[PDB]
Amino acid sequence: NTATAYFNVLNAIDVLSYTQAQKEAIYRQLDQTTQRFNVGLVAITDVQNARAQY
Amino acid sequence: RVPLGNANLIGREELQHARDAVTSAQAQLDVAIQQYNANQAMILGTKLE
Repeated sequence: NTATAYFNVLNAIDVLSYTQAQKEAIYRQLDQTTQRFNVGLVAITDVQNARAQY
Repeated sequence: RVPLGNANLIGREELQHARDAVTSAQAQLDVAIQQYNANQAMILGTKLE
C-alpha cells in the first residue's frame, strides 16, 4: 500500500503538467480563431467550438 | 448566399467574393457583346447582293 500510494503522486504530477500544457495550446487556438473572426475570415460558429474546447 | 449574411452565419470574405464574381461575369459578358457589335459593323447592309 505504501508503494502504490507513493507512485500515484508522481502520476498525478505528470498528468497536471501535461494538462497545463494542453490548456496553453487551446487558449492560443481560441485567440487565433477569435482574431480571425473579427478580421472577417470565419463564421461565429467556429468561435463557439473554440470556446467550448477551452 | 446573401440572406445568410444578414445574420452572422457566413464568412464575410465569402460574400465579398460572390459579389466580385458577379461583377466579373458582367464585365466578361460586356466583352462578348462588344466583340459581336464589332463584327456586325461590316455586314449591317442586310442584303447579300
